[PDB]
Amino acid sequence: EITYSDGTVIASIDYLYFTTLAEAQERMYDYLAQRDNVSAKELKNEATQKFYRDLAAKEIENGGYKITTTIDQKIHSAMQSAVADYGYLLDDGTGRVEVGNVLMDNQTGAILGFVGGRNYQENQNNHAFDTKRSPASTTKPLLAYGIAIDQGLMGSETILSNYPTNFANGNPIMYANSKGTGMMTLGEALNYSWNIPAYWTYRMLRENGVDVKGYMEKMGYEIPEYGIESLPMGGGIEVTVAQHTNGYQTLANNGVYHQKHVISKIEAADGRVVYEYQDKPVQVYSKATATIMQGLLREVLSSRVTTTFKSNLTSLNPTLANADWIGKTGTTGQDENMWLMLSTPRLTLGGWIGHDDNHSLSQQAGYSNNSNYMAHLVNAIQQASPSIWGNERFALDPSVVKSEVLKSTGQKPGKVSVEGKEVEVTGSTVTSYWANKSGAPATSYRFAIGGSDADYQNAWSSIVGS
Amino acid sequence: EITYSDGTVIASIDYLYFTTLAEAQERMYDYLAQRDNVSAKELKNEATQKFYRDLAAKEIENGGYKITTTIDQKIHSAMQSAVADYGYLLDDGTGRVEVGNVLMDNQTGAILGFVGGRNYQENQNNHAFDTKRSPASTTKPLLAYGIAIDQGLMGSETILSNYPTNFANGNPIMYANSKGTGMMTLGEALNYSWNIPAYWTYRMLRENGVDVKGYMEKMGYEIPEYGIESLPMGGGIEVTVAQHTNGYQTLANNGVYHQKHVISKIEAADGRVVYEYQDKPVQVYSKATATIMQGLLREVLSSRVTTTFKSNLTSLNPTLANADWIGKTGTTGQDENMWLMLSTPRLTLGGWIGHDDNHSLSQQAGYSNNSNYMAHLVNAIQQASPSIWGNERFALDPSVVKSEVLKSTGQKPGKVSVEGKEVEVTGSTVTSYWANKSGAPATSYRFAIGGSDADYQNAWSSIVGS
Ligand SMILES: *[B-](O)(O)CNC(=O)c1c(OC)cccc1OC
Ligand SMILES: *[B-](O)(O)CNC(=O)c1c(OC)cccc1OC
Ligand SMILES: [Cl-]
Ligand SMILES: [Cl-]
Ligand SMILES: [Cl-]
Ligand SMILES: [Cl-]
Ligand SMILES: [Cl-]
Ligand SMILES: [Cl-]
Ligand SMILES: [Cl-]
Ligand SMILES: [Cl-]
Ligand SMILES: [Cl-]
Ligand SMILES: [Cl-]
Ligand SMILES: [Cl-]
Ligand SMILES: [Cl-]
Ligand SMILES: [Cl-]
Ligand SMILES: [Cl-]
Ligand SMILES: [Cl-]
Ligand SMILES: [Cl-]
Ligand SMILES: [Cl-]
Ligand SMILES: [Cl-]
Ligand SMILES: [Cl-]
Ligand SMILES: [Cl-]
Ligand SMILES: [Cl-]
Ligand SMILES: [Cl-]
Ligand SMILES: [Cl-]
Ligand SMILES: [Cl-]
Ligand SMILES: [Cl-]
Ligand SMILES: [Cl-]
Ligand SMILES: [Cl-]
Ligand SMILES: [Cl-]
Ligand SMILES: [Cl-]
Ligand SMILES: [Cl-]
Ligand code: NA
Ligand code: NA
Repeated sequence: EITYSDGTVIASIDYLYFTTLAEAQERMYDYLAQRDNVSAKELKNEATQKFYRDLAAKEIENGGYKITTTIDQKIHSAMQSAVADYGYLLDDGTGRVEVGNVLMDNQTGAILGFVGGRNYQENQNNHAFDTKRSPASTTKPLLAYGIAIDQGLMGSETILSNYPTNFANGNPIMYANSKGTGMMTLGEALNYSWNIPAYWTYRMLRENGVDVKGYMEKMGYEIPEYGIESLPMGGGIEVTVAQHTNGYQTLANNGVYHQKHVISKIEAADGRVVYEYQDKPVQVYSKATATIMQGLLREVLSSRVTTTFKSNLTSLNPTLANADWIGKTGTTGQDENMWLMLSTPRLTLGGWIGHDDNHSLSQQAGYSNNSNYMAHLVNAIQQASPSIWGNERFALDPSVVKSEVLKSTGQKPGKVSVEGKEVEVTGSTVTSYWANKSGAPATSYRFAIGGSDADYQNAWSSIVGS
Repeated sequence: EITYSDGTVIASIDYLYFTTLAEAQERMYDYLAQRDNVSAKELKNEATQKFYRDLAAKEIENGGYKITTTIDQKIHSAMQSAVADYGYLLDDGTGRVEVGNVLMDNQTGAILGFVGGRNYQENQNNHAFDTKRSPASTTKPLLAYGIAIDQGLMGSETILSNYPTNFANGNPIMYANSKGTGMMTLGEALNYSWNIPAYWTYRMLRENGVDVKGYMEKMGYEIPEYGIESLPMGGGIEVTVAQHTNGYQTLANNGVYHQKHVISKIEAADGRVVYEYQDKPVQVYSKATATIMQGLLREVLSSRVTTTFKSNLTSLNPTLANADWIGKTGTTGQDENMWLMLSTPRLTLGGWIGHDDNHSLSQQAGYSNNSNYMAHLVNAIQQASPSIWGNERFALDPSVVKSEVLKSTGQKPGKVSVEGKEVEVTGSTVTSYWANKSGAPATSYRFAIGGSDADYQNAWSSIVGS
């Protein structure tokens, strides 16, 4: 039979059933092929695969295996009741809205609970484990800003260009209906989720030959082509909620990745271990980088620019809203998919909404609807398991380097030549957090990530006038 | 004894007790003085006033009077439970935060319920009816924008200057730490609650000789000096919550004022009517103006720039959050007082928070704390009386005039004299709602409310940009 993590039987041999059943069958496939001495060469034959897949299914059926899952029964039940009771809050006037959520332990990668969809009876597609969609702007902290910080190419108060710029094909890089503004901090870039700063960040990574793919593959992401301008905005990427939750698990867990899983162990009746989850922790980002990103992602939620989440949760459960929440939102180019990823030090909860056929949601479906739904979901989870989110706080690792930098440039105050006239770059300052050894460079002319000659003249006009 | 609106006995002869008792005594005082044929001259004498004041008190105490209040018992009790249960949500790290609320019937001026403070036992000060504080930016819809619209000087998409400008004394007009930006619609001015636009608006009213005082006095505001630069920002105004609620009642009720009251009737034991509230409706703003303002204040709340209220309420009670809420926040110069005024077509709920000794609150006390508290208050009210808020919608009155104007100038497209070459003014347009006969004028060089020559060249720089 299939059990929760506490031995309680889920079933003998709905989303839960079919999902845990499917994972187990995959594990039984590997075991059975190995048992029967099937080489990888013969395992490539498609008729052989169908046989061993059918075999794996019957072994579970007419066999006496104990399948131990990571599922927390109380927490998963409560998530089902939340989507039953509160699912309808997602419906935004563009048809029935589908949903997928995964709740993951940050220290193990274990999946404690999930939401497969609005209602298994009406639609069986598994939106937590099977559906794959662009993660949109939630790509940014992982693939762009996170890597640039880790490479010591950027710190927390570094300045980026959000000046209008075009893709290679002459099209304006857009952010809803805006073609861009001017220079801005990483903080503002993340809080608003502007697109141009992420484009430049990724361009810079390519220019420095960074092994971006090495980072992503260490987190289990399969991206077929890295040579894409809109990659950091989610272009050319498609992920399940379970896999993408694993990325945010990595950032939340001070940069150490643990592979997601639902099955922890399968035993024969007599105790033989057919399968057991083996942990393989990987330091994907430096502790400095991850803890710096946590600080930035904390302000993403607290600024409330792209999500009402903290307001929604404050009202439902103000004590829970005082835990140390960080998170990032995502919106695809036509409002086809909305993401909201949330973490406390203990747990990450991933969330996607969208339509199965990929037509648009409303403009506010992620900002308001999904944020409100996920507040209910977070509150249901806590009510069922009152300690599970924890009261720990995210905190800068000691290894973090702090520089005093000029707010205007994001770099150390000093002299720079602005068209002939060697100039004293003065003015008010902030602490910038870096994940290298030396911190922030002295100010340069091209002080920002990205920007055209025209842009930099314009910016320096402003700066120079004070 | 004193009774609820339905005749149920409140008490025989704690905020509720002393409030209804004190109002009843003022009424008995008037009645007794006239009964005894005391002259207006004689009633100026201080010893005579005191005797009649004492007389009015004992008359109630000993007599067999029946005082009929407007108070709704279920609603008032539920408001007290909310402040008892949820008042702590106001505490923001600047010490114990005090509070006053008044719930008013928009069609009658009757007060259904109120919150005098956090806890009468601990602090007897009545923050609904007694204490007077600057209403800050909740002054703007009433005294500046409202009047300019009624006077046919402004419409809903009219443009205003938020360019830096100084008071007469040379100090910058501030908005938090901003000295201003550029031109902006009335909508954006209202959603953000910028200060400079209101300054210019009131200046314009002065220049036009508008009887501003006549309006405010018809709503029962007592402002001793109108010649004040910061009046439209709440400088030189101090008001009770009950009185200010009456101002928002006026806007909500399509421009028609009804005097606030808690006492509807006082009867001698034998049936003689000692006092009876007499309704005297007044059309303060035209129906056009008021319904245009309603539309603007709907977006103040829905934009969520200065209050999280709509998010807070959506999570508590999504069906109530779909009623037609409009409102305005306010914040005094040093964060000493926060206001949030809310209306549906049926009710108006005013709220203030602050400290008895007038020291600062936190930056977010109004934006988040008071908004969350008031969402709980509003929800408590609805639970106690499920239909009281109504599902009616605010709607433009038919007498409203609609003009197509340039998004850029807020005036009708046309040729203009731009410091040299006559220019054909083109570009995207919108509907602008006016309360006059002829709607928006054709574009003129000085198209916005306020702005220096310097400002106007700069603006026309961009507009002439296309
Ligand atoms: B990211 O997915 O948050 C970038 N977001 C957007 O580009 C975006 C959008 O694109 C069509 C539409 C509305 C809001 C957006 O981001 C706030
Ligand atoms: B009005 O009271 O809304 C004008 N508001 C402000 O000036 C204000 C402020 O001044 C101390 C500080 C923070 C936020 C404000 O309003 C948005
Ligand atoms: Cl399920
Ligand atoms: Cl499934
Ligand atoms: Cl369990
Ligand atoms: Cl997609
Ligand atoms: Cl394109
Ligand atoms: Cl790569
Ligand atoms: Cl993937
Ligand atoms: Cl590549
Ligand atoms: Cl698994
Ligand atoms: Cl490290
Ligand atoms: Cl917060
Ligand atoms: Cl919000
Ligand atoms: Cl669909
Ligand atoms: Cl330094
Ligand atoms: Cl270094
Ligand atoms: Cl350079
Ligand atoms: Cl760069
Ligand atoms: Cl009371
Ligand atoms: Cl009653
Ligand atoms: Cl006047
Ligand atoms: Cl007054
Ligand atoms: Cl005057
Ligand atoms: Cl009264
Ligand atoms: Cl009598
Ligand atoms: Cl009228
Ligand atoms: Cl809304
Ligand atoms: Cl005090
Ligand atoms: Cl017109
Ligand atoms: Cl007219
Ligand atoms: Cl000038
Ligand atoms: Na987003
Ligand atoms: Na305000």
